[PDB]
Amino acid sequence: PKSMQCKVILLDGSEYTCDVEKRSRGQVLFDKVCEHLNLLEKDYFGLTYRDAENQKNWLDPAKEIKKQVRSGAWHFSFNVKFYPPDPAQLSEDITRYYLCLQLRDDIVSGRLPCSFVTLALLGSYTVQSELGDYDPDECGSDYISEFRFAPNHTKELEDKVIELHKSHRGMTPAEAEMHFLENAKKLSMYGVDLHHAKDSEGVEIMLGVCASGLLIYRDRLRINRFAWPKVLKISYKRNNFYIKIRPGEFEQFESTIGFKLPNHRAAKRLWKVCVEHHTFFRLL
Ligand SMILES: Fc1cccnc1NCC1CCOCC1
Repeated sequence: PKSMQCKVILLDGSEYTCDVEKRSRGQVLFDKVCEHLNLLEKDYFGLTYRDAENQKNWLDPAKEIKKQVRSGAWHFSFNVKFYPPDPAQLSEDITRYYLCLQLRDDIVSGRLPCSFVTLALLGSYTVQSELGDYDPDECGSDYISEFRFAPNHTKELEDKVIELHKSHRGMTPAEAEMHFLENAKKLSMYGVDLHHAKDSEGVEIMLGVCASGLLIYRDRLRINRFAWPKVLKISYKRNNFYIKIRPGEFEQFESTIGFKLPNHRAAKRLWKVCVEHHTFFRLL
C-alpha cells in the first residue's frame, strides 16, 4: 500500500509531517492533524493548499487528496474555515486557543484590519496568555516583544501592549484568550473571506463571505449585505458568479446579481466557499 508524505504548516508556524495512502481522502489527513493538535471541535477548521499561482484552496475532506493537489506538492496549512460568531459558546479552551492563533496571523498579515488600540489590547492578551503576569525585569523602557502583533510595528504600539499587559495581572491563559476573542469577534472584517470581482458594469468590487452572509464592497460609502436567508441559490458559469436574492414581501420575482471573477477556477472557488458557509451558518 503506497503512502505519500504530507507536510502541514500548523498555526504556531511549526511543520507536522505524516504519511497517508496515496488514494486517501482529505478527511484522512485532517483527522491525523486534529489528533496531533488534541482538537475535538474540528468542524470550524480545514486544510488549505497553494496551487500553481500560489492561490489558497480548501482541501475537500470528501475527495481524494491527489485529485485536488494534482501536479502540486503535498504541502498544506491548518486553518480556521468557519469563524464562530460567538467563540464563548465553543465547548473547549483548546478550540479557542487555535482560533486565537489563526486570528493573530489574520492581524499580522493585514487580512483583519484593526485600530492601534485594538492591536495593543489583542497583543496585551496574547502576552498575558503566553508569558503570564507582567514582569519589569524582562521589559525596559526600550522593550520590543518577540510577538508579532501588527502588519507594521512601532515603538508606540510596543509601549501600549506593555501598559495594557500590566492591567491583566492574575489572568489565566484561557481567560486572556477569551478576552482576545471577545474583542476580535467585533472587528468589521472578522471571519470575512474576501474575493476580487467585477460587477455587471465591470467596476472592481470585493465579495466577502462570512457567517452573516455575503458582503459586496462597491465603494467606501456603498456596501450591500445579503443575509444568508435572503440568498436562495448560488451558481457559477464560465468566469461568472450569480446569486438569486429573494423577492421581498409582495414581490412577484427573485432578483439576480451577476459578478465577473478573474477566471473560471476563481468563480468555482467562490461558489464552493459560499455554499459551505450557507450550509454551516444555516445549522449553527
Ligand atoms: F469597494 C471596493 C471595490 C474595489 C476594491 N476594494 C474595495 N474596497 C476595499 C475593502 C473592501 C473589504 O475590506 C478590505 C478592502
